[PDB]
Amino acid sequence: RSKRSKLVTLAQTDKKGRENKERIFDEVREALDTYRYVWVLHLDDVRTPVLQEIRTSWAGSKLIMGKRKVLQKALGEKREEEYKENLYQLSKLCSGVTGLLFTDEDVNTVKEYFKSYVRSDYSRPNTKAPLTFTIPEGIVYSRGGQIPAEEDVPMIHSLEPTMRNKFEIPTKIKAGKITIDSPYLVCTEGEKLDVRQALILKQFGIAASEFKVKVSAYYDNDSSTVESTNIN
Amino acid sequence: FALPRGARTATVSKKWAAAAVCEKWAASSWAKKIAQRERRAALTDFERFQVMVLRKQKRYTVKKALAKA
Amino acid sequence: VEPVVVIDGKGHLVGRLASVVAKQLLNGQKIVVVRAEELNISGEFFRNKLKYHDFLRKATAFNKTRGPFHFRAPSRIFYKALRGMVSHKTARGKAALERLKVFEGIPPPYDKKKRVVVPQALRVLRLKPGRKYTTLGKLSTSVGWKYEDVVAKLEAKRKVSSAEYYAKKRAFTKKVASANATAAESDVAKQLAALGY
Amino acid sequence: MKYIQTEQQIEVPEGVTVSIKSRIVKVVGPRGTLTKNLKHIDVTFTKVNNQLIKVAVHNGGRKHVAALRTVKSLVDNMITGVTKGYKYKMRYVYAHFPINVNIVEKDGAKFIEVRNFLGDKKIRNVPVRDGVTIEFSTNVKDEIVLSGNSVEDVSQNAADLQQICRVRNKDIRKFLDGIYVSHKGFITED
Amino acid sequence: HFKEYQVIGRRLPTESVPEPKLFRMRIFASNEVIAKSRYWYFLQKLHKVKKASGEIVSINQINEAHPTKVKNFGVWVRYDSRSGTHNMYKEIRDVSRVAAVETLYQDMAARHRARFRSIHILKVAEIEKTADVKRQYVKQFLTKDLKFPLPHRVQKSTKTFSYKRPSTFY
Amino acid sequence: MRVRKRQSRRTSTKLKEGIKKKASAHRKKEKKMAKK
RNA sequence: UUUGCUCCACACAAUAUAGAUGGAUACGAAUAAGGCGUCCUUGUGGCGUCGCUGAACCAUAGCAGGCUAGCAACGGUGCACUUGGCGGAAAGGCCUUGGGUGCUUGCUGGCGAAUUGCAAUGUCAUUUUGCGUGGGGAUAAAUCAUUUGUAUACGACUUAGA
RNA sequence: GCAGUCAAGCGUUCAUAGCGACAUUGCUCGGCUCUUCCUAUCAUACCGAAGCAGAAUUCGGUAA
RNA sequence: AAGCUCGUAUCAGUUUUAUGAAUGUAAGAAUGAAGAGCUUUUAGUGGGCCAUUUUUGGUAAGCAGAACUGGCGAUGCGGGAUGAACCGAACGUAGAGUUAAGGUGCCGGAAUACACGCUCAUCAGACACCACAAAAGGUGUUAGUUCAUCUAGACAGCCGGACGGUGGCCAUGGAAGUCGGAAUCCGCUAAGGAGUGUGUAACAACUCACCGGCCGAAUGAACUA
RNA sequence: GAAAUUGUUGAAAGGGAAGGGCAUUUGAUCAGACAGGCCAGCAUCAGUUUUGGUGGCAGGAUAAAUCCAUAGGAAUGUAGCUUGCCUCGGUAAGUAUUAUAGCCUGUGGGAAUACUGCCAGCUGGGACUGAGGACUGCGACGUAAGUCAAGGAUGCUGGCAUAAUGGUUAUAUGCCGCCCGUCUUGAAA
Repeated sequence: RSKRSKLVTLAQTDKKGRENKERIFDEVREALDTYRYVWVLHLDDVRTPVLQEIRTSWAGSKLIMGKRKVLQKALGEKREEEYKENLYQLSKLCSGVTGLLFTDEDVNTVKEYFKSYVRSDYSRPNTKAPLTFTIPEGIVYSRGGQIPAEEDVPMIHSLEPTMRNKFEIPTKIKAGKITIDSPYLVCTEGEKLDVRQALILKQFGIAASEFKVKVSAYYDNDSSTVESTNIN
Repeated sequence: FALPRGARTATVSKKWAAAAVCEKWAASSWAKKIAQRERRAALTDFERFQVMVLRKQKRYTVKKALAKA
Repeated sequence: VEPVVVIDGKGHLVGRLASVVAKQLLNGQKIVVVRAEELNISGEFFRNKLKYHDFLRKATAFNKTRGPFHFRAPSRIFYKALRGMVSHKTARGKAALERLKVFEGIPPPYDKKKRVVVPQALRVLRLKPGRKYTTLGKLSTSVGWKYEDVVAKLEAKRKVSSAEYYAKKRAFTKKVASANATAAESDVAKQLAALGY
Repeated sequence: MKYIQTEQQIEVPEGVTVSIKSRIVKVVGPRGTLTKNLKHIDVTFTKVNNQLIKVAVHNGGRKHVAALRTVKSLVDNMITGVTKGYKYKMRYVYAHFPINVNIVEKDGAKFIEVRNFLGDKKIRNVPVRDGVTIEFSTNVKDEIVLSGNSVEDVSQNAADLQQICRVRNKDIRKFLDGIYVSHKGFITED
Repeated sequence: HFKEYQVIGRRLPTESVPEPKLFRMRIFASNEVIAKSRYWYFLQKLHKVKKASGEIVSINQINEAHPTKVKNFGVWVRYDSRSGTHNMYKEIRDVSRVAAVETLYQDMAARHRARFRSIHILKVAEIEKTADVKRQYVKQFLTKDLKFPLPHRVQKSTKTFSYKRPSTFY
Repeated sequence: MRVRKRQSRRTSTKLKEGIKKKASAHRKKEKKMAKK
């Protein structure tokens, strides 16, 4: 007794367990013999319609993501446990995030694509943002110090407790509008970010940090070798 | 002392004698105090009278040792 | 063993303390509990206070000058705990109680005198670690007694004088313990050893 | 299930030193010293390597182990209390009547006078604890800063300062007036 | 204090049915007479027999095989309650089977208020390999080089008055 | 505070013996109800 | 009051004892901690040691403790004179300055004990007194009666008067 | 309250030997005066909830 | 009480075996006893209350009728603190030993025994066919049982994704998942509900359920005691 | 010239009852024997009983164990060996069946002891009791005569010889103890 009661809930979606992980196990292994080459992507973070943009970019080649430890034991961890010959040389190289790309295409077409592909995204924690920004010292606006104020709407008064408590910025509301008194800096150019700093830049809708999706290693079926390519 | 776990009697006797915990026991003040009470218990009345006389003599020399410093 | 027996009723347990004093008497042994205030009971404060308080609620309805005399003083507070523990309406009782003496704090000639304890009523031993007890000094105060402070004051000062006495003592002891050690290995000595002493 | 050994690890940084006999704790370091009695708690401290401290409960029920973790928390709070310090920023808001907060020193008590709260002739006197220092925020309107070493001193004084300004027999929704802890933090940010 | 008994019975040899199946079981009791009575009580429940229909053929004290080696026992117990009867598995670290069932009976009375007449000891087994020992309070003592103190010791007084103010060091 | 009245733990002899009669009444009911 | 009353000394009777019969032998605090010894950076400090019972420690040998001969050492102790300091919680006692004075079983000698008949508490304690002694010391109030009226059923109270 | 709807389980196995809680759905001898006590408090004291703008109030908590 | 026989084989609140549809018989079965039968006549006596076990009826619940059985009555004593029916107990006067029921902190005679456990109670509990308020509530605590996850990384914790058809249809001033009425479907994945709550007039924004990233051993749910 | 009831004198007791029973202290008072009595101590005995010490056996798996000899195993893994990264050598992650710790299981051997039961085994301590009164009996030892613990206590020794036993009595103390008679009823009341 005297234990934490788990927050009881009535939502439609349920857990997956080992069933889904075995499906991804079988899908990776059955995609290995079919497709020629395997690219292991170190895509740190991705907006979901960007991945759907990647799926709609080519339907032929298959992209399977998911748990690292599912992909490790599907491809092969060591010398003894391996699907195909010298396949474990790349599983030792994939460290962080999910991404893995089966392909039946040209090598230089793929590496041309991912070097040419870069999209504007939100600035992240532990990465520097290339903007030095201060919020104006009158009424704070929805876009917030990026566009002319006459083309902008003032922020919703309902999210001011989020600004004061969670984002730390000193706010008070006067006649339905959020107001600060002095100009307040949040980030400066070439400087490492905190969690809350990225959340202020997110809330003001500022997407001023580029995202280039990267790959680290590369496989060949017939040559029985693993190639390593450092592009960003 | 160093004893491996679950040691049978012979192993206990091996490490018992090798570490010499019996002599380390007899060296301690605690065994000397136990032996002290046992010595006083089995004292004869005449031997107890010897203690009477010897404590009188020891008292004399000790009282002379004091009242000097 | 002695004519009188002075108990240091500190960190004790009223009950087990009284019960070990009670019979002690009936058997004709003179006894004098001291440092009563510092005495102990058993159970989160409030607990006891609430307890006593209900006792402090019992009075001879029609004439409350006649009913249960409610005593505050830690002494009396612990004389009633020992009283009702002895056929105190008979003669053999009155005669018993009469050789009992409770003192809140330690006055003379008890001060300058050895003072024992009662293991079987020692809170430290009896109680289980981490279990609220309720000192006696508190309960008393928070119910009527009004000399908590004084005693305190008069107690601190009673120790000092005590300390110093000691100091002087530890010294004279050392001196004797050193001389003795120097009397070792002297026929006589040597011998005694063989006869433990 | 009555644990045989339960231990926590109090991590000691470079600047501070921890001296413990029985259950009284020194935290001597850069900003100053802090002391705390813990003889109510019944634990055992162990210094392993002059930079890590091991609290210990042997033969403890769920109630005794629940005490075991709170020692680690309190001693650590003294450590961060000396290394980083504590800084509580209180912002006071008013609708009509300007709240007038000042520091007075009558008989060496260092009181905080809270005047004119909601148009009130009563002059609220808040005692200042030994080890908490009060300054006002420059260039920011209506802000009082509470800073010191102990968490209890700073936070209880912050609680006192906002419980004297109770909106009495009125609305909560309509009357905003009061003093409020806007930010709980440290003196030295890193 | 207990004793283990092998008690056998084979419902008295009559005409047309010679030498029946000799039903053997191990019974924990204090003496031989109680063991015999408990055996008949169990036989009436395991199948439809009676005390008068059979005979005790052999009663034998089963001494413990190695009363010097500390074992890790697992005891399957079932017992009548305030409600219906129910199974229970308690794990006991002890030297002998007699001593382990002893600690069980006192624990069953202490935590479940079941007397001697309620408890049906099903099976006492040695758990040979550790990390198969299920209960955590037993696995608590199976750690490597276990060094634990006994803080706060009581000193048992022989008299009423002491002259020390006792020191509960260890 | 004004400490309110405490319930007794002295069971009077009328209560104690009446407890026994009520108990044996519950038996005679339970033996009859067992048959149905 | 025919020196009545108190206080010191020894003296005889009595009267009792909820119960002497070697010694009530003084740190404080903590208990998941302490005591003592030593040392130093003087500290909630290092190093050593102790407890696990007062089963201790101090006192303890002499006709219920006599009489004497010594030897060794400047000790131990009793008694009464005595310099102070200390003690207010019921202090009523604690240490100390010295002179005298017996005794000492520290060690060694010489006398005396018995017949209390094989045991009979075998009386050695401490109160409360009274009668005697031989020395000090100290020189009353209260009640009734009268009055008073701040009091008053009567008592009681407050007063007043050589 | 009666009847039904669910229905944790138990029924000698067990839902088709049966009992079955909270809900829910069906229409419908009296009085004068004093002392003491109880709280199950009308007021006075302090609080919590309430479209509680203020005032006024409603419910609730501690409280004899 | 008196007389006359046999002092016996005259029997018994009992068991066994057999005969039978808890009661019926017989025994050259057992065990127990020396107090048996027959006349004659002479006092007192002619209520019941309590409880246990069978059994038939009953009901919110108590219960009501028989039979048989104890107890009290004509009976002291030990115990249950106290006492009409509760536990013990073959009453001359004494001595010694041992016990019954009940007990062993002190009152109070006898262990502040020993051993394993459980309990902290804002008036605990010592109580008793474990009977009444009693079915439950509780983030008190200790044991269990049955299903679950888990080094293909368990629970907790932050960090991120949490998608496009799609602002699905009616609704209506304005309802984009989140005032409401009905299905509640497809695709894309590692996974994302015609949407779990906060929110705006409407959107937005946040949240979780679902995944994924570091973190590295246990944890989760439903019941029983 | 009784008792009720009262006075005086002497003793004693008395904190919201008294008188009563068992036992004793205390105070008061009294009886004999002394023309062998009162109280005791020790020894050896007998009956009932309580409490220790020590020896011999016998039973079970002819204890089980331990211990020893042999054959296999895994470990909370032992020495060694390999490896990682550091405060110099500690730790950690593999091997390694014990090598420079040990443990478990199996087979065999020769023992001890616990527990249980018996001895018409021995040897102590303590308590209460001594009834009967020439001899018969049953016995034991003794070569026999005789002796004895065998059909119930004798032997030795001491104090006192009266208030020292004990009694009566007033009180104290521990424990117990409804107010009798009647009449009711199943009882109490």
